[PDB]
Amino acid sequence: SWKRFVTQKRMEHFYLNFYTAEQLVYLSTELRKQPPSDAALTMLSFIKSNCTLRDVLRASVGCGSEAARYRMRRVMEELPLMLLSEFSLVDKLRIIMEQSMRCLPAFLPDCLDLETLGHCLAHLAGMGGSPVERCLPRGLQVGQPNLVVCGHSEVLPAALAVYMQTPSQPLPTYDEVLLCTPATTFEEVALLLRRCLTLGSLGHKVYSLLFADQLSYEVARQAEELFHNLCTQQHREDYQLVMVCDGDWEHCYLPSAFSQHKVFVTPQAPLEAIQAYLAGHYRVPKQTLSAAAVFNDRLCVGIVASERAGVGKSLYVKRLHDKMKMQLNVKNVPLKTIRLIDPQVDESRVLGALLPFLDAQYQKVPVLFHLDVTSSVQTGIWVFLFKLLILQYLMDINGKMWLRNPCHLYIVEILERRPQFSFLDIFPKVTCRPPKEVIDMERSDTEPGMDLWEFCSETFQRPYQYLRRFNQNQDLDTFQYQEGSVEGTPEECLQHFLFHCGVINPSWSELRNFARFLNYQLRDCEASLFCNPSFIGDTLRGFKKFVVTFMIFMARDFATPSLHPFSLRKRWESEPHPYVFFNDDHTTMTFIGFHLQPNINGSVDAISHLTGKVIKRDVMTRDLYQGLLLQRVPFNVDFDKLPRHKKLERLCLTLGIPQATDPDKTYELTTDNMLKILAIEMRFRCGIPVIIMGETGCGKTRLIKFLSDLRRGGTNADTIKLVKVHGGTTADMIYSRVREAENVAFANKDQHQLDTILFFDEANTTEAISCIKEVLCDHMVDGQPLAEDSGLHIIAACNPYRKHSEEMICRLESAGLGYRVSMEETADRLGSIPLRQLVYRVHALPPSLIPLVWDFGQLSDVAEKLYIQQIVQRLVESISLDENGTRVITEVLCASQGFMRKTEDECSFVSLRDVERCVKVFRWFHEHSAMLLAQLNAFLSKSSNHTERDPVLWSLMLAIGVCYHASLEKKDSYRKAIARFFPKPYDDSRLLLDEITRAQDLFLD
Ligand SMILES: Nc1ncnc2c1ncn2[C@@H]1O[C@H](COP(=O)(O)OP(=O)(O)OP(=O)(O)O)[C@@H](O)[C@H]1O
Ligand SMILES: [Mg+2]
Repeated sequence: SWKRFVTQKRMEHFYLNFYTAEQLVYLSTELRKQPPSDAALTMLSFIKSNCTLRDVLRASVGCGSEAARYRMRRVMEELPLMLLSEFSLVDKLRIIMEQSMRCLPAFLPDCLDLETLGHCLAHLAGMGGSPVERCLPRGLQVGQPNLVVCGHSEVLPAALAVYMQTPSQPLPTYDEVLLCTPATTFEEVALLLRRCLTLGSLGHKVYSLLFADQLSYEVARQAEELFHNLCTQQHREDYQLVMVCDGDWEHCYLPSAFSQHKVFVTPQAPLEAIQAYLAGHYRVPKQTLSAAAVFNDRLCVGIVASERAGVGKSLYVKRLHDKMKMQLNVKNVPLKTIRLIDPQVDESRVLGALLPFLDAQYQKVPVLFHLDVTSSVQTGIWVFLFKLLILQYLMDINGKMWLRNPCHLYIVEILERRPQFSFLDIFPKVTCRPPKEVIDMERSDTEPGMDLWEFCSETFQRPYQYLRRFNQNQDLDTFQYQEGSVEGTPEECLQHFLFHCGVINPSWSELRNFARFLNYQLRDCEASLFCNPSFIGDTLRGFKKFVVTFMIFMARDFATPSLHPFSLRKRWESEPHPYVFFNDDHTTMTFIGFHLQPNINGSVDAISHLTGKVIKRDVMTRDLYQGLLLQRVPFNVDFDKLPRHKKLERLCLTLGIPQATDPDKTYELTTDNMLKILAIEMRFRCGIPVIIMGETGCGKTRLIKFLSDLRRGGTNADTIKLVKVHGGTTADMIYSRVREAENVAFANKDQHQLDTILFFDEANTTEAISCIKEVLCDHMVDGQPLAEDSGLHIIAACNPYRKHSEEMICRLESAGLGYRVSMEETADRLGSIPLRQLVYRVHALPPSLIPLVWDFGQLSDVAEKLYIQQIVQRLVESISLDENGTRVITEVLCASQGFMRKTEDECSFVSLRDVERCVKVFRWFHEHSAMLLAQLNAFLSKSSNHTERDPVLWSLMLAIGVCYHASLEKKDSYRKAIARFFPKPYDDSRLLLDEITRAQDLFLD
């Protein structure tokens, strides 16, 4: 009965169709209040723009007819008699229901009935401006349900064309247009159709139902039925309706039910026409104080896009914010940054992040909403931007609504997702171009170039001055960069950096990192004596020139990309690592990764410490080499042959650590480990993010822990937070861990003067890798800037992008009854590759990280054997087994790992964790070796010698049977390969198999 009542009241009052059941309840409970919630006022603004309490009041007069109040009085008088006239609870309940449907305000005095609400809404509408008079384009018959079919790429602009016929009229909203989706409910479509057909309106408006093919079967059927019913009853005969669908889905329910109404003249408009339309409808009057006053013809909506990453979108938004703070002459201008991370845009989260700004203090104050559409977002962008920028609205299932205010400036930072034209082209677009294009093409705020705050910054100036005096072969000995000084032009700086960057078409991020490295190095130089007219005299000549020529190479190592559908790796060992540091003491200089050798040419060259091959030549002159030798600078050192404590001292010196305490005597401080530690520390110092790619077990966690402990010096303090990222990891979790790490770093820095390290293990195993990109590159958390001067350092670990062998893939597809889904129907995939065919379940890397990722290196057989020996010795320390047993275990486990590595058709992943697991199994069997062997002898005696068994070898055989044997299908080959390392008579595969089988039989017995 109440559903029929609401349908009748909607047919009676037209504006009740602007809102749903819950929204109507909210308005009923809120309109009577004083003042109504800002949310309700916004919801009403979709009828009477800029609705205020005064307007709601002026509309509230005339609604309370004393006829309705007379109904209220007679109800409040009769209801008790009607109740006592009945005795059955059900009868009283029915009477109460009926009397509430007749007069609700009697029961609920703090609420408005549907009649009063409809009247108030109609009054508000009349209190508004002139109505909207839209005329359908040609090919669409007024009074008929014009069905337009087209391509997805044209579904949105087509609708737009329908509303450009009358461009003078304002842009539509949810009242007219509805972007259908599979989750769209019948209520929204019903309200749309009722608004289209029901009578009571004050103008002629078009009503569009876009992507109708996406509506569910039930919803489409209900919409058709409701449309027919509305057509039967009293309605609008000149109703302008459009129904757009995807030609690829013209076979669904709704496009079919109106197939007879299909239209062949699909509306279309030139991109320039749409541009002018949207621009004129976004332009803010000079009198309306808006954030748009500083954006491209006073436009309230903008797009900052780029073909690639690291080009200046967020920087453009920041400079805009600064321009607004400086121009509008207001003390504060909010800047709300919204990061979209979900692959499918979640409009609910954006609406929640926006709601706080519905307050009245913001409805007339400039604001800058910075919507960042990350690379993770794949579907839902066009619909979202159409809803928020053209339809200027957002909504949720609850009922809350958000309206786009012209006083606010919406800026979308999106990477071009490359029809005749792209969607984003319709909006006012600012295309940020990289340096190469910036120097080739070139002022125009639509095509920005090289910022001035950066060009005038030390980071870009000191390297620039040095390189400028370098290419001109000027005397760098006397030159000294003056703080704040500025020279040259952005063009020369760009040219020099591109010449020395080591990259063909770099981004602004790569160039910034190169500049930061060079600047940090040259500054740590100038702070020393070697490059000073005093403390030496003229002993060191060309020192600055050598420093530059070598730091360019160091930066080629620290900045050039290491990654190049799934092809992403170059390697770590294939590249040298010539590192030169200026120690914090300002007295010593550390050299590592290369050896300086003179030659016949009276020059000096850098050669690999391992191969002796030349890395680069003419790095310096023989005179400078001899001078630095006189200065006792370490050259051609072999850190591998040094003592442990000497290595620790040199390392803590380079890192500026004064103490030299070894926190872990087991960690081998080979040259490569120290080089990696120094790379991380340099990236921390110069400000470059640290994103490391390495297999599990390559030694990254251990290295990071060692570095943290070493910088600790023993001081008890949680200076490291190791967050293990998994598929279930979310953005909020990452932000929370980052904030916790920030607080901890503040505490540690103000107590012990230490630096905290937040490490992300397996970062690329979640869809929230964009949050990590923000924490590292953007230096922000959920839109909030990370507090500098916190001593916090972030590290990210990304697993490799590998694919199982075709043989292993076929073996898995053939397991059991095979995968329930096919490799074609799988929704989980990294583009075209199903995630189930990758070794590591990883997700695409944000483009801004790929140039930063580098390889930690694959564990060499030597390191594998050393770690295995360490594990077996740690075991011996408890089980107390002889040396022969240790040797046998080490050999058998190394051989097992080698076999599983060779067997790329059965195993594509090998790590030390499997070794630890096999050791744990061996220990378990050893502890139970006595009882197990006794029961085994008993079980063998029952069913039929003794053949005494060594508990160690027996346990090891069972452990190999559990870990490797069982999983394998080539068990015979594995046994043949592994028995060689077994003592006698256990060097026979058949004996391994027999012992495994006997243990299994015992267990099953
Ligand atoms: N003229 C410039 N344009 C852009 N960036 C510059 C410029 N000069 C220096 N930089 C540095 O380059 C970096 C550019 O980062 P930016 O915020 O533009 O990335 P982005 O455009 O958001 O890319 P993505 O959205 O893919 O991360 C900044 O950290 C900035 O310090
Ligand atoms: Mg950005």
